[PDB]
Amino acid sequence: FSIGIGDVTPGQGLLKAKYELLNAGYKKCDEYIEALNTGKLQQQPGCTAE
Amino acid sequence: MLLFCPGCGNGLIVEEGQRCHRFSCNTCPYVHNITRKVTNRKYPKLKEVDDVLGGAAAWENVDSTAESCPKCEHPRAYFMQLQTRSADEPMTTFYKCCNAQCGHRWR
Amino acid sequence: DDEEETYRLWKIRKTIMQLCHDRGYLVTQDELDQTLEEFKAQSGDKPSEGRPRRTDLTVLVAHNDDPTDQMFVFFPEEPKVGIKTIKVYCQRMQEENITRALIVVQQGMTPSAKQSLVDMAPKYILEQFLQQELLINITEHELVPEHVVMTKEEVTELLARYKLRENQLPRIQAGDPVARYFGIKRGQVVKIIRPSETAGRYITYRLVQ
Amino acid sequence: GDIIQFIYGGDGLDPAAMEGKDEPLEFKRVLDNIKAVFPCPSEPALSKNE
Ligand SMILES: [Zn+2]
Repeated sequence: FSIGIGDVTPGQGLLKAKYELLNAGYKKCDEYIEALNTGKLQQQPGCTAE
Repeated sequence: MLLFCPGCGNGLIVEEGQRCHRFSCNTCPYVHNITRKVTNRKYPKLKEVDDVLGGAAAWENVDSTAESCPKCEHPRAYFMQLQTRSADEPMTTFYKCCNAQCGHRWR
Repeated sequence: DDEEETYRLWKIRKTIMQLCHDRGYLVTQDELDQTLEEFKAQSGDKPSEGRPRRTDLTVLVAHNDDPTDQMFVFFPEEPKVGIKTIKVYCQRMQEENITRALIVVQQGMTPSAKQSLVDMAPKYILEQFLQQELLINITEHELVPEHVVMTKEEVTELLARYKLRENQLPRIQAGDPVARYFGIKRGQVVKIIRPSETAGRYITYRLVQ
Repeated sequence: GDIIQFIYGGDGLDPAAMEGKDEPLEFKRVLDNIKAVFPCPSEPALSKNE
């Protein structure tokens, strides 16, 4: 019973999902910071905009 | 607002010793006679008025319109709002709800 | 205003009378459910109501053992009680030849009176409360387990069971809210029945000291 | 020699000996064990009243 770097290398589908997810996440983060700096952001009902 | 004497540059004080009030120095006889009114204060200081009328106080302030909750929408919480600090800063709104065994009070 | 005041009056009367019921004095069931509108019927609005005299009550007696033992309840009006008013109460007391009375203060009283409250007489005892306490009955609260004072025979039996000497019992402070509520002096013993998390029950005892 | 408690912990039971969640026994688990160790083929099955 052993462990090597074959047990850690990422496969094929993983790279696609990771790339897809990162792109979507950054866009949504962009959308939020755009919302704040324009001041159009709706404030969450427990705190201020920050 | 503050004043200093043109003649000597120290702060003025307010006093009355004749038919009309006067702005005067304490080191030189320069004085100005106030015939008119000036309109700016030092913003005095008294602490938080919380329980002025605590508890189920009088019912004259009742009102018609009120909001509603997003989750349950039971029949008992009419509106109220409040203030922050002083004469030149905003006022705040809180939506507190309370039946039992929870912790809700929305901002 | 004058409706919150009457609400306070109603609540404090409810609580005081409940306290007297719990000490075991004469009280009538039809008073227990005296509603706030019933109070408004028996007593008018604040501007027409004389605080220092409208709510005074002395019908209570120790019927449980002595119908000839009567007691007093008084509701002073001044924010801080003075020597003259307690002297007026004590001379009224002497005219009625009674040993015990209750005192309620809206805010407080002079320290001179505080000193006097210990030395009226061995035969005259006066118990002081604050309005902001009796506005709730602590005995009704959920964190307060049921206290039951018990007679000399019961304590004799208890400390005969465990071979104790009475001083080995855990203590309850003389000035504690519940003890002061039940009006129990030093050397009495109180049974506590704790509500278990389950249907079971636990019992414990404490000595007033 | 002054009392702190009249009985240890209100129950008198020992915290280390608790097979349940602060209760000394799990009834369903003790019953099933009895059923599995003592199969009594001869005896007839019982009814609510019996
Ligand atoms: Zn000058």
